[PDB]
Amino acid sequence: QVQLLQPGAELVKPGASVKLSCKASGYTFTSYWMYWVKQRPGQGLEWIGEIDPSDSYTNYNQNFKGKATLTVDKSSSTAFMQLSSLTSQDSAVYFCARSPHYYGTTYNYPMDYWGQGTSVTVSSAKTTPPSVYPLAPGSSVTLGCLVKGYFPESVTVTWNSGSLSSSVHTFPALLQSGLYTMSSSVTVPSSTWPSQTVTCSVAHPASSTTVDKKLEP
Amino acid sequence: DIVMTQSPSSLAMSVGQKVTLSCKSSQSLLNTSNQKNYLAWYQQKPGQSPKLLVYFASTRESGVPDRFIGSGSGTDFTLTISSVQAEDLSDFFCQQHYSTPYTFGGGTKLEIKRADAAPTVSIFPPSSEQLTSGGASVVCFLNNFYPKDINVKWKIDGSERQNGVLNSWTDQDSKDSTYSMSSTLTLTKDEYERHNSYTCEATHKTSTSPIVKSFNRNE
Amino acid sequence: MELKNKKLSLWEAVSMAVGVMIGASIFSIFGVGAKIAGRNLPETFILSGIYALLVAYSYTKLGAKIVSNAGPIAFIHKAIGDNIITGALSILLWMSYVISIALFAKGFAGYFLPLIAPINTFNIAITEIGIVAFFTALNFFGSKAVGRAEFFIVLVKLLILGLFIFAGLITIHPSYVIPDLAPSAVSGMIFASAIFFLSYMGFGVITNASEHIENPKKNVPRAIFISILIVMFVYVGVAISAIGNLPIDELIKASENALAVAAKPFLGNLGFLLISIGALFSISSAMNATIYGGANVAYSLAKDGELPEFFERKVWFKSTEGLYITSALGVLFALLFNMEGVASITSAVFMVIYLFVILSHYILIDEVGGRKEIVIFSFIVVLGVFLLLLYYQWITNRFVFYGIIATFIGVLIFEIIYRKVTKRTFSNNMYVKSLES
Repeated sequence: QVQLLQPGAELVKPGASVKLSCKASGYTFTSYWMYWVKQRPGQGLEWIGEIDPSDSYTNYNQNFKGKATLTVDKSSSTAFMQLSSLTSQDSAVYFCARSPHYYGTTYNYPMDYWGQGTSVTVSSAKTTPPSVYPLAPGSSVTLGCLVKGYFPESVTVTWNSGSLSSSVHTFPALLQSGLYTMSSSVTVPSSTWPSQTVTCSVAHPASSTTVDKKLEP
Repeated sequence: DIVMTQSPSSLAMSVGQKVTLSCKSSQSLLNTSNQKNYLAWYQQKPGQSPKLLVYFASTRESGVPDRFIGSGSGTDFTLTISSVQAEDLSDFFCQQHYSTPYTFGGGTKLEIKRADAAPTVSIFPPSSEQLTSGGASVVCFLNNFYPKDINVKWKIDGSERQNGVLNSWTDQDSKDSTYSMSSTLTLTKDEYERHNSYTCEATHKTSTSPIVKSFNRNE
Repeated sequence: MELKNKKLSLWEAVSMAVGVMIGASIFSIFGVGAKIAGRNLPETFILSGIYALLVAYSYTKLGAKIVSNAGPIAFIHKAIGDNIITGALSILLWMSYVISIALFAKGFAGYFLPLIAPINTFNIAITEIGIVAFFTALNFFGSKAVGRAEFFIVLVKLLILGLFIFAGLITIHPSYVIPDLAPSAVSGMIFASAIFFLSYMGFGVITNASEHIENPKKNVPRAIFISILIVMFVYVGVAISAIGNLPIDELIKASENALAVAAKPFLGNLGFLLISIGALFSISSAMNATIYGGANVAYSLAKDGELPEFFERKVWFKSTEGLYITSALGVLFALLFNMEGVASITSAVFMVIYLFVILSHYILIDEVGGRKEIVIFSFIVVLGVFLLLLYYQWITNRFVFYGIIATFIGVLIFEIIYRKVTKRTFSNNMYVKSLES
C-alpha cells in the first residue's frame, strides 16, 4: 500500500542534468521526510540529503553540496532530485526513501519505505532497444530467452506474465562493444510444453520497449 | 561524520546455523535523555532496494522474521541471525540514524553453504530469427549446481574454441541455494554455417568426467 | 514503521480546558466584570454560559463526525471549501491565542505585584515582558515539564477555589448578593456578558488537540460540554462569595487582584496568600496550554494549510520563528490596550470564529445532524452579542473599537498577501484519514 514510484533507468550525456522523480502514494507525503541515497556498483550506500515536503527545508551531505538539488511538488506528492553537470562518477543507482519525522522531538528515524531506484547512466548518445531471441531445444525441459544488443541498462525478463517464476534464472548483463547482452532461463515439466504456452516478456524502460517471444519447437 | 564499521566482511553459513554480525560507530549513538540507541539494520538482496530489519538498535520492523535480533548500546551493536534460511542470502548494512549526515557501514555479505550438486546442462541452437538477421550465437545453460566454480568448453567440429565466448553467473538461488551459469558462443552466420558439430562441455568439482551436450546442423 | 502520538484521556482534556477557562476568567478578567457588571456578575456568568452552550451545540455536533487537529478550520473547510475566508479564519484562530497570551500576561502581573510593589505603565510592561519571555524560553528547556504538572495544578486550584466557595458561605452578606434591577445595571450586566464570552474559550485547546485525544468522536464533544458546566458552576459559586464579602466599589478599586483582597475578610492572610499563589500557577498552566497546545498548532496550520501527522504537543514542534512572532504580538497587544481592551478584542475574535462554525454546522446539517431552528437561533444570539460588544466600545473606548476593527481587516489583508506569495491551500487532509493509518 505504501510505495514510492521511481523510473527504472535514465540515460544522460556528460555535462547535462536530470530531474529524478519519486512519486509517493499510500500516505500523507508532507508528514514524512524524503531522503535520497546513492549506490554505485559493488559499493555501499551513501545518504545524499533530506527534504521536508511541507516547507521545502533541505539538508545535504557535504559531498553532494552543489551536485544535487532537492525539491518537491505537494499537489502531485512527488519528490525530485536534480543532479548537475554529470560525470562518470554520477552513473549509479539512486534511491528515494521515506523517513518518519515526529516534529518537536529528538527522535530521528531510519528509512522504512524505499523506491526501486533509478539506475542513472552517464554516456554519450546511443540508446538502443534489445533484440530478443528464443531458446528452444526427459521429464523437465529448460527454455531460454536471449536479450542482445541493448543500451543502457537494464532489462527485465518475466515468464508467462509472472505466473512462471518458480524455476527462473536471470543471468546478469555483460558489456561487449558498447552494447549489453543478458539471458533468462525457465524450467517446466515435459507435460506442460509445447502445450501449454511459454512466453518471455522483455522490458527495456530506457527505450520504453516491451517484447514478447513465444517459445516453440 | 560518524564512521560505521562492520565485521566480518563475509560469511558462508548452512541453513539453520547461527551468526552474529557486528557494527561499530566512532561516536555514541545513545541519546542521553531518550535512552535510545539510533542504529538501524538493513537487508539488500542482489538487485533490490535495502529492506529495513531493525531500528533503534533492537526493535524489529513489522513483518520481519524473529530470527533477526538487534542489540548493543553506545558504539557497539549486534545483529544475530539465529537460524539462517535460504532466503537470507544478501548484504547486511548497519546505519546510524542519530545524526546527519546519516552513514551506513560497508556491509557483511552472507552466502549459503549446502551439499554439492551436479549441473543440468542444456545446449541451444542459434534461433531462426537470429541467423536471418546477421549473427548467430550458441547458448549453453548450466543449471542448479554447487559450488559456484565451473567451466564451459566449446568445440567446433570436436576442436577447442574460446574466441567468442561470454560467461555469466547468476546470484545464488534464494530457494535451493544453488548457482546457475550461462555460456554464449557468438559467431557470424557465415562461419556458423561452415561447420556441423557444436559441442558444449561442462566441467564441475562434482565429477572429473565433463558433462557433454551436442547438436549437428544437419538434423 | 508505525508512529503514534501520545493521546489524552477525557479528563485530561477536560482539565486542560477547565484550566485555561479559569485562568482567563477567575484570575484575569474578574476586575473588568466588577466595574461593568457589579453585583449582577453571577448573572453575567450564567448568561455567558448560555451563549457558550449555543456555540457548543454546533461544536459538539461537528466534532462528533469531523476529527482534526485543525479544529474549527476543518469544519469551515468541509463547509465552504478553500478560499481567503477559510484562510483568514485560520490566522484569526492563531490570533485568538496571541491575544489570550496578552490577557494572561496582565492577569499574572495583577497578582504578582500585590503579592511581593508599585503599579504603573512601566512596571506592568516589565512584569508582562518577563513572564512572556520566560514561556518563550521554556520551549528550549521545560515546556514539557510544566505540561506534565498542568493536570495537578488544575486539581489544586479547584480545591483552593473550592474552599473559597464553602468557607465563604459562612461569612456571606446576602444583602450585597441580591440582584440589581436598575436599567443601567441590567444593561451593564448584558454588556459584561458580551466581554465575558471569552470566559468559555475551552473550544480552542480541545479541538486543536482532537487527534491527540482518545476516541475523539466521543471524547471531544463530551470534553467541551463537561468543561463548560464545571466552570459555569465554579464561576457562579465564586462570584457570589467575592461580592458578598467585599463592597463592589472596593473590588473595582482593587481590580487587578480582586479575589486576593476578597479572601481577607474571612480567611485572613493564610487565605490571601493561598489565592495569590493559586492564581499565579493557574495563569501559568493556562499560558503553557495556550502556547504549547494551541498557538503552536494554530500557527503551523495557518502557515502550511495542514498539520503534521506526528508531533509533540507540549513544545513549539514546527516553525520556531512563529514562537517569537506569537510572543511579540502577544506583548504588542498587552502594551497598547488595558485589561478591558484585551478582553474585548479576545471575545470579538472568538465570536467571529464561532459565527463561522455555526454557519458550517448549518451548511453541513444534513451530514452532522441537529435542529435547524436551534442553529439559526444560536447564530442570531451570537451575532447580537457581537454587535453589542462593538456598540459598547464605539461609545466607551473608541480606541479599542478601532483596535478590534483593524484586527479583522489586518488578518484579512495578511491572508490576501500570504496566499499571493506562498500560494498556500487548505486540503481535506485535515480531516480525511491518512490511508496508511
